[PDB]
Amino acid sequence: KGGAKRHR
Amino acid sequence: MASMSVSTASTEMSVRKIAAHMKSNPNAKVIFMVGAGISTSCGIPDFRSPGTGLYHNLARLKLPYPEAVFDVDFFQSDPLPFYTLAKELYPGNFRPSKFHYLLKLFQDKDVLKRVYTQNIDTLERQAGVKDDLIIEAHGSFAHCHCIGCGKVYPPQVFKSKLAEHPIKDFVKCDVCGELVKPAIVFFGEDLPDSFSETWLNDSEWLREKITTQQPLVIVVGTSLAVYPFASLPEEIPRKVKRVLCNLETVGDFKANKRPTDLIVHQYSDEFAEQLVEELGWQEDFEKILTA
Ligand SMILES: NC(=O)c1ccc[n+]([C@@H]2CC(COP(=O)(O)OP(=O)(O)OC[C@H]3O[C@@H](n4cnc5c(N)ncnc54)[C@H](O)[C@@H]3O)[C@@H](O)[C@H]2O)c1
Ligand SMILES: [Cl-]
Ligand SMILES: [Zn+2]
Repeated sequence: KGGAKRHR
Repeated sequence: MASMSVSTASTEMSVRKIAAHMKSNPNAKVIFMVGAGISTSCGIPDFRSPGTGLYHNLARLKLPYPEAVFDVDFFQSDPLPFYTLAKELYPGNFRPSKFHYLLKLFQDKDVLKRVYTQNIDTLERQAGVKDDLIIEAHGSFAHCHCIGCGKVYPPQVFKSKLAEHPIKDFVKCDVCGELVKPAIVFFGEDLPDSFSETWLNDSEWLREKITTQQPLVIVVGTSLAVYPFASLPEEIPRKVKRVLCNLETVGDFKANKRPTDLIVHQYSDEFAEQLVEELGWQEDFEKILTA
């Protein structure tokens, strides 16, 4: 689903 | 509400191409992907910017760095910074921009397929955009939930605490006792299921249009530095025209430019003004603004 909210 | 161009250069010609694409494809719809840039004209204070009352209040409260206000671990250790930010940014404290109303206009003209937003101000919804056409990728204050057991809470309980002086005795779950917080996606948390599910459907929608009219995806006011939202642009079909209205070329538009990519360095409100003019909907637009 894209993973957790982050800057990476 | 008044706007002006970012530089001496005119963007009217580039904007005109967009209007031309729509004129040629009268039965096509547009998908918008937007960020904080479209709400700057609304006066929403940037928590990351010094010189903003919010930034300094958070600093005074010992917040280690801006984004710690959207960190679950920090929140659990000290919820005051987040409550303080909530008090200042709570929906209803601001009014939609000219660009937000442009979305409403497109909806009225039935040319709006969807608007994916990273903003938590919910100004798209406040402006009248229908729930079915909005994807609030980073959540909103419309719902509250216990970070421990997930019990649902009406948003009013949390909101009522924001009007107290000082803000204390934060909302705790009456089942497991953990902190209750607005359904805002914090860094480190997954986005709501509706995000990926809807993009899955709109992705198929985009591709099947390439083989019929020709859709259009417009990215506006985002630095495309926050994932997974930032992954959307690159996932747009190669054959679907991408438009970027941002003060700077960013993300995939910078890393992997496409021949048909149309970059428009312009303020979102000025962009909206110029697009309505080229589309010939000044009359209807003026009506919405005066509504
Ligand atoms: N209204 C809000 O919900 C809000 C407000 C402030 C910060 N944020 C943070 C922003 C954020 C997502 O990054 P994002 O959307 O990319 O923010 P961003 O602040 O990183 O970037 C906004 C981008 O838009 C550009 N920009 C600023 N004003 C305008 C304008 N008038 N017209 C056109 N372009 C403009 C600018 O070049 C910048 O790249 C999250 O991590 C939030 O926590 C959200
Ligand atoms: Cl492809
Ligand atoms: Zn609970």
